[PDB]
Amino acid sequence: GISRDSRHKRSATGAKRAQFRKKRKFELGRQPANTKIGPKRIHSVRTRGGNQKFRALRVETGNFSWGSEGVSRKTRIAGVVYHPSNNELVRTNTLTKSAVVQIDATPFRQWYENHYGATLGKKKGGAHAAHAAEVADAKRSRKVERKLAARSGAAAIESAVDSQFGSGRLYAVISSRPGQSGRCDGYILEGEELAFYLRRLTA
Amino acid sequence: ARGPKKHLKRLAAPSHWMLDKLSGTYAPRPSAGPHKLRESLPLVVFLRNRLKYALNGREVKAIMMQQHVQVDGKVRTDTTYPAGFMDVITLEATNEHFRLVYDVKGKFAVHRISAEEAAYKLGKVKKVQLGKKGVPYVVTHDGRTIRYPDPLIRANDTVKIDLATGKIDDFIKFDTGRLVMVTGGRNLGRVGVIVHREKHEGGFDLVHIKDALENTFVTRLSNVFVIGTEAGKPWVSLPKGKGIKLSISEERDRRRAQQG
Amino acid sequence: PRAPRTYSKTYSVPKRPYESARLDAELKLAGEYGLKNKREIYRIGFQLSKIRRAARDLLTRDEKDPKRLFEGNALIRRLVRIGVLSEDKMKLDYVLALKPEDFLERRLQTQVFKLGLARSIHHARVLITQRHIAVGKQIVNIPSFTVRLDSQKHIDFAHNSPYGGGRAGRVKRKNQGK
RNA sequence: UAUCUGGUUGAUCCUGCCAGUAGUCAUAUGCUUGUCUCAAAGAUUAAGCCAUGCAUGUCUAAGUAUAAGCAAUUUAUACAGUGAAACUGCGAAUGGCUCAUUAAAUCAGUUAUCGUUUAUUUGAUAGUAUACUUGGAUAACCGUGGUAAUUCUAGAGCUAAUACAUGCUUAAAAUCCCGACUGUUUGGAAGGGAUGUAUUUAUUAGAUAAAAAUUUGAUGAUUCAUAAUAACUUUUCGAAUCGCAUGGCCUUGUGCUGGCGAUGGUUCAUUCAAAUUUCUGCCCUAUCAACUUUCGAUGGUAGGAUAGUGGCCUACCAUGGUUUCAACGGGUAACGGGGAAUAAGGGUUCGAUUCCGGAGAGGGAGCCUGAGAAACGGCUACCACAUCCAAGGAAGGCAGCAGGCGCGCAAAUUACCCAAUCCCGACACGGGGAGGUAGUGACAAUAAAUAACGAUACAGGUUGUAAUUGGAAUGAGUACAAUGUAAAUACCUUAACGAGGAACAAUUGGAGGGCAAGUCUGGUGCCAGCAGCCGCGGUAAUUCCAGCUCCAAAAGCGUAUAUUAAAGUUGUUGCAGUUAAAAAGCUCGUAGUUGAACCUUGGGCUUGGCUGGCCGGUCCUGGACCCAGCCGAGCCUUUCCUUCUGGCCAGGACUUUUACUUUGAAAAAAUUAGAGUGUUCAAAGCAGGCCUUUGCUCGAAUAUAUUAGCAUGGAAUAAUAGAAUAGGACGUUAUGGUUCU
RNA sequence: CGGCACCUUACGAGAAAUCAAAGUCUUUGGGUUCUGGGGGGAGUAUGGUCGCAAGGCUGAAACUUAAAGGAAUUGACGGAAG
RNA sequence: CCCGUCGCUACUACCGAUUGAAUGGCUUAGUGAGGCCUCCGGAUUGGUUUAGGGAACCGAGAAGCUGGUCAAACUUGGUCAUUUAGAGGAAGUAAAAGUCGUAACAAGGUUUCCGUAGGUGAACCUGCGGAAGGAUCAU
Repeated sequence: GISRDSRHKRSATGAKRAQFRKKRKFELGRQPANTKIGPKRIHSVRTRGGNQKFRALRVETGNFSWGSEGVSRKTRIAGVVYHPSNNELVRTNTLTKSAVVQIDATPFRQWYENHYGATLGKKKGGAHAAHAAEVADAKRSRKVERKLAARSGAAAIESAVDSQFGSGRLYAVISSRPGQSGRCDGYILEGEELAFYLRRLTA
Repeated sequence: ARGPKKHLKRLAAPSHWMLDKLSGTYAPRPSAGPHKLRESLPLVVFLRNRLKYALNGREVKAIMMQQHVQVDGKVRTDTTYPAGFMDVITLEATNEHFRLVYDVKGKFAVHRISAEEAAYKLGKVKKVQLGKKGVPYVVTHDGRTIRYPDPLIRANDTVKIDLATGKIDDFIKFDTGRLVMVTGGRNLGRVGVIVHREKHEGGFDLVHIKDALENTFVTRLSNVFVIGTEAGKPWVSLPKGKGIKLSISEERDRRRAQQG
Repeated sequence: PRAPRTYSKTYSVPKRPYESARLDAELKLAGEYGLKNKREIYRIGFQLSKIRRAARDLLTRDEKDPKRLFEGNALIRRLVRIGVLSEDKMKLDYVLALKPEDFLERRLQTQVFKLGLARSIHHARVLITQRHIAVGKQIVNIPSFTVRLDSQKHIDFAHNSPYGGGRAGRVKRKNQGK
């Protein structure tokens, strides 16, 4: 089948190489998984040495992380909004490494209010104000505010991520390789890495 | 090509086994084990070609099936078990304790040792690295893994194995003046003391050694095994010659004087 | 399969085929030694030429060279052992001073003649191939058996040979028993 | 052995070829053949085609046994011994064969995996927050069968596991997060979740220039080892397994505890491997000069795929990459190498083939299982052949062993056996056309018979014989027998038989020259024929056809072909070029080849080493002084020879590049040279030798390899670099100032 | 100084004629380019390439042959001189 | 001594109409077996299993199906290489010296030879420019 040997290629000089031997098993290749978003469907693959690769054909959720304040949460993935290599990967929403996606911000937003006590998005609509008030008015012990008091001040995060929470969806980049590991993990965009990705998405 | 070879032609065998050309087509292929195939000795070779206890390859197999042969205090049932350097072979039926150490001529000399001396061994430290859960360990020349060594132990050093509990009794630090037995090259089998270790970063370091007769040779660090902390105090009973390499003329004169 | 068993020739035919100067000389040398053919001369010629060739290399070396020494004396000791080199001629120069006649003088066929056990040199070869002469306690029937100096004195008739205290041969038994 | 000889002319000296000569681990063939050791053998032309049979299966006390198998009653009514059939496990990816393809490919030597997979072996590694032990199939077995055909199998009835799928069993705390109540100046805390190891993320440890106003491993080098934090998982595994003894504690309950092991199992290391990969090196051809680049060629970024790096593949973007130092193309009667032949040396030709690496199983292609295969004595499909057929269908792959056809100039018995070597298996027990032994074998090589000595007898110079007269010796062969062997044949030993023409009969070519050996006789009569070349034969042929004689080699000798020496007729060593072949019509000129001289010499002193003696000091041999000699040094000479710390080694900081040469390490074994060693010698082989050994004991070397790469001493020879608009070198502690750690 | 040359000699070279280079070459090494490998076939065929063409440059093989040729000696011969 | 046309015989190679023929490799395009991945699908076969008759919904899941991928094989075409046929043409060599002449070798009876261009049965002749390997080293 697909082979990665350099024999069928021509040399650096441009010379065609005469047929040396038949194709070899220890240098084969395989068919791309072409992971989509959908009901989770994973096929395990027998590889060299008896080891196993996990082909993810469809996935819905992945382990996404805040590197800035050290929380990793499993959350749904909506779809790909940008892929650096080929842009039709976005069109058909195919998940590979280094793809930029949108994920629901709620499992992250849940931890923010429990950990810091404030609310993200900062939207000035009526429903958001109701959400904002209920969090800061929640029942706690006496020392719980003092514990939350120490964490106050560092809870103010950069504007671009905070603005995202109003839509309930966060930008992310897939860190894993879905066709190799069987997972679709990632981390949340931040800093100049995020702002560089926003420049073209808004175009 | 489709897998590892399981055969060994007679001419393809290591030269130091002294296997005769016209005995047959094939030679004993050492199994996987503590020592590399080219630098080791199948037990079938030792009990038939050196000790001459077995007259052929069939008789040795019955020997080991009666549990007499012990390598480093443990029974082996594989005729082609790769015994190697400083390995202890005990045949208690004969009341004989062996240690495989090179003669000066580069080959495995038949060296009989005392019963007590058969209860330890020396191993060259290959690497010191931290294992799982923060447990550093040491790999010796025969692949032994000793956990929790002395934190002073580093690479190129020689440790003493109790050969029973698998622990460390003592070790010899690698330094200038250390007694050394060479285990490779054409300087193989020579015994001497380090003079100067020349470091070649990114390559192979060489160990300068002076022999017992003020003979100087230079060899790669990969062949250097420490056997004693200073000159003339080896931790093991050195075989005939004490790693002293002579001229061919001296050997002839000694031969002329010895038998006539 | 099995490792090859090496073999090598022991003689070499001369380049020029018909030269009466060489043709008569080879007849002369073999005729008085009772040699069977010229191969026994081509064998002595080839075997002696390589002895010179070994010595020729060492003389090109600088003296006290341990290869020139160890190899030089080792070659010389072998030659004096069989008597082709005189005991006072241990200089590696007399080895070049050797001739075919020297080692043919060392043959079993030659020496049994000079020890008088057979009337003629051709009768000397006959005593050999007909299994009558024993060197030491081992019967040798090789005409070309080179005799060492220590083996020089131990050449005599075989004890089971009819000429050496053994029983009578086929002819005598048939006739004396007729 | 570092060799030449015949042939142009009336004769000569050349140039030059033809011919002569020798070998071939080189093939065929002609003639012939007595012995011993050893021993190649359908490669060449067809990797052309195959009848027949064999070539891979395997069980221990330690996986599963109700065979309606066997055997005896046994420590046994759960089984117990042996043990077919099957399930399970492992192997079948080795071995053996062939050399078609293949020309930076294979291969060689030498590098890296800080860029990777790895059954097996060997060590290490796991208390993790229904259990007195779980389920349901299923083979073999039983019995209804169908097809002509096969190692085709269809219903039915059971039953089992280290097979298949599940599943608890255990320390102690400790830490972290959430956290009601509470203390109320920030603590205490009831109550919940997380703790081992596997996968995948992300984030933190992963430190080390010496005094003033607490740890931290490895590397030349890392995002390395390891650890932790937040989590994630069609949640890996932290044993529902098998044999022998059966012990100890009594709280005498089938109570609690436990010795040696089988097998299995996570990760690490190791090992047998694998896969890439660094550098330098391959025959002929320019009547092959430009090649590669749509549609991967050169690179970049990102991704996919892979075990992993990498255009290996995809998307996007640049226009790169190779080449007269021979790219690319073509031929190859091309698998590469270790090696072989020939050789004074330098070289030339060969290398299918006993070892190593590679490729292939008719030509392609694609996959299953498996650690390991793009496997062919595994499958699937096509193409080409091809076997049976009941015409529906079914089965193929000898470039494995022997053997059959074709092709050729060209190549063995359808023998025996696991005894020796080793491999595979559950393994002291089975299997092995692997391997060994025998059959054919003038492939080669070693040793080596067909005679010897007398007496007469003439010739003859004390004896060399030439004829007719003998008594011995012996193996060629023939055979008891013993040895030899897995069993035989053979060798060797050996009773008896075995030689006068000792018919137990030696041949192959020749006899003009080269080139050794006739001007002998008869036959033919330019004819037959010979003749490698020159020529011989036209009626006395030194040369044809016959006999006799003689020569060379001898169990061996000619012919043909190819190739090496000869050949200094391929010339680097080492040819020739006025006239014999051959100086471009002549200048310019590029790559290339080659390039004037010149830079610390001399002096002086001290000292180490080995040659000759003198010493003699003699059992050839050993000492200061003495003479020189030949080297190595160590200082001073205006002085190169890196520089500091710990204190000639070890820890740092610096360096024009080389080329060259010493030495070291390497360059597998075999082959070659060569040490030792009486295989009866020898070819060989690495054995062996010892007063005859309830064991002692030399060995089983050492050289050559040679280009590439590594280290090392040196500084002539040949290059290379510096200080000219000074952007130069020192201030070691020069002054400041700028910053950084 | 540079030339174009000439005369004698042969240290030396050469097969010789001859040679001041054709020497310093078996006592074989200053640098470098080109060319030849018995005579014909044959500078032919073919391919390529340059040219308007004529032709130039590059350039075989089959086959055939024991000689072809160089310098000089003697003789013979000359429709050569003395 | 010797050269060349022509004639005979034999052999070797070349050119040559035949858009010649064959073989083999590479390859454009077309069609395209088979596997593998993938997408559904869903013969049957157990229950995560639950139900007053049984409805479910959970798992394994064969054939088949969609799209891909590697791609055998054939057809067409192109190309390269190696063989091979051919009327006729034009050479070469051999044979014996058949026919015509005498070109060369002597000052070869016109000195020869080179390059080039014409011509001629053939050797060859002639022009133009060279050379001496000339028949002159010399006025």
